[PDB]
Amino acid sequence: INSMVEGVLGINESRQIILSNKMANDIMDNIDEDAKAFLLRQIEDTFKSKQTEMRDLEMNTRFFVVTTSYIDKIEQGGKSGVVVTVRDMT
Amino acid sequence: AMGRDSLINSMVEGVLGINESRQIILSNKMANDIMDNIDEDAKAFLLRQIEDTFKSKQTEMRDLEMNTRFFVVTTSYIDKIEQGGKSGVVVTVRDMTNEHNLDQ
Repeated sequence: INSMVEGVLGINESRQIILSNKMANDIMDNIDEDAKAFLLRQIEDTFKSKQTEMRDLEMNTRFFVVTTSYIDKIEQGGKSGVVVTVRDMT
Repeated sequence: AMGRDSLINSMVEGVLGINESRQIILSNKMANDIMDNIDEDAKAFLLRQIEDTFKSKQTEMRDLEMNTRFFVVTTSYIDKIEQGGKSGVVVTVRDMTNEHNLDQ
């Protein structure tokens, strides 16, 4: 876990997390409710747009670039979803 | 006319999920397109980056040319990518040729 590791989450149509790495777990435990709501909004937009959304989530003293991409194809445990990647730019 | 999306340039990254068995367990259409059109050397470079990520267990970023276009590939390690317990790598591929304006 470093600012050089990206946070990754996979989320299915049911809004269940079906995969995550340590860095995503860490990011989620260390961000506030406003940032979480911003993230949720971006995820919801990606389900709708069905394309890639890329947004800055500027914190106080921290700066993340959040990418969310729509996935139509999942082997087991999902039909569709969104893959979230979070890069700490600071 | 003007609509809700007039100011949006519709961008798409390629996404692949790969388990311990080196099987693709998830993908989007753009990644499918990449894979259907990829040369053998580019495929080996992609595979190599994935292999390096299984080893490093952190995020790798590399430039990859495919059919003259400039891609940036990011690969990140996932300790448990599926419910059965396999680790994996999430691959995201960004088209930088599309980012640029040289085709105008």
